[PDB]
Amino acid sequence: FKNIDGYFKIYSKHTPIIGRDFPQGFSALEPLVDLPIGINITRFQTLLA
Amino acid sequence: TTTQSYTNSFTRGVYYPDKVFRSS
Amino acid sequence: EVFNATRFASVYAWNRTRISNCVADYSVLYNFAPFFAFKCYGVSPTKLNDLCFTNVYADSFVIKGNEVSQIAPGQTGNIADYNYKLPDDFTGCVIAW
Amino acid sequence: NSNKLDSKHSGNYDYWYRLFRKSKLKPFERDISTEIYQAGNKPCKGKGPNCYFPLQSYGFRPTYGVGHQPYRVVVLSFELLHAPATVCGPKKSTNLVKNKCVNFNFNGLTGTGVLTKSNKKFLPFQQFGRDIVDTTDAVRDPQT
Ligand SMILES: *[C@@H]1O[C@H](CO)[C@@H](O)[C@H](O)[C@H]1NC(C)=O
Ligand SMILES: *[C@@H]1O[C@H](CO)[C@@H](O)[C@H](O)[C@H]1NC(C)=O
Ligand SMILES: *[C@@H]1O[C@H](CO)[C@@H](O)[C@H](O)[C@H]1NC(C)=O
Repeated sequence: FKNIDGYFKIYSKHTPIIGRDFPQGFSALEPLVDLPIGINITRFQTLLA
Repeated sequence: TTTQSYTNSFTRGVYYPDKVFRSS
Repeated sequence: EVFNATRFASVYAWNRTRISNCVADYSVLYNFAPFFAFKCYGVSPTKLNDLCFTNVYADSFVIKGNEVSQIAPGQTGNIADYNYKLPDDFTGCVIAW
Repeated sequence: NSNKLDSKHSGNYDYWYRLFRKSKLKPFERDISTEIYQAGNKPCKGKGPNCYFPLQSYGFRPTYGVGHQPYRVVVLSFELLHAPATVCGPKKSTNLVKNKCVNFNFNGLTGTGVLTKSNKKFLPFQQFGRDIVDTTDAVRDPQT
């Protein structure tokens, strides 16, 4: 994520990788959405299930 | 409650800066 | 010298001390007196030491509590229309202690 | 100048503007907040000495000056970059012709050249395309 001059960006790539942990092999990162939010953001939390 | 383990990012986190196709 | 006189002339003699070739040291303006009205309209009361002016006009008055709040742009009363009128486009600060 | 919407008899001070901010404003960042501006030293959760309200009323009361009238200002921010366009003007829809030297004005990108179906791998979000040296090489058809 980043919000330079607004425009929140979400780049994503899904792969059922080996699944041990954060892997080492390189992978590109394709964008999904591009939305010009135009607001102020400073923190980051997350919801659960 | 969650853990705060630290790991090395390795080589990762490179996206497409723009919408412009390229090759070679 | 202008905030520590003994016979500050009242509203009928506005008693202005013109300011030129000075230094705008406003620390005295902060630490001096507990103050009762520190309203600033055209110039910020903290982002003002970075501004350089050609001339500055300071009028020393003696009034009551109601007149202290009465002194303001676009106001009417016994002191805001008959003795000393504050211009609508006035940019500056007021001091009341 | 908007004198017929921001002025009325006996004055009108509905509008507001800020002069007291803890720092300079970064571009296109809104700082709307009624947090009492205490410079001072003390907390000053409320109003009073050296701890004042951050925004004052513009005082747009009828007319008191040609340079003090109620001007309505609106800014239009375009983004002239290589990205899929949304707004245009008048449009002509001349049918695409390939294997011929034509003047093209594809989505605001004007130029002259020859077009042909290619075997590139444009990702659905890719619009303009390029070559080794930073020049428009292959533009995918937005329709077909
Ligand atoms: C005015 O000056 C005298 C001596 O110059 C000083 O004693 C006095 O405290 C001053 N007044 C104020 C209000 O500081
Ligand atoms: C955004 O918020 C941060 C802290 O919350 C602040 O430092 C910054 O000045 C703000 N920027 C804008 C444009 O509001
Ligand atoms: C009309 O626009 C839609 C939007 O993608 C698409 O079907 C095509 O570009 C146009 N239809 C035609 C040219 O028949």
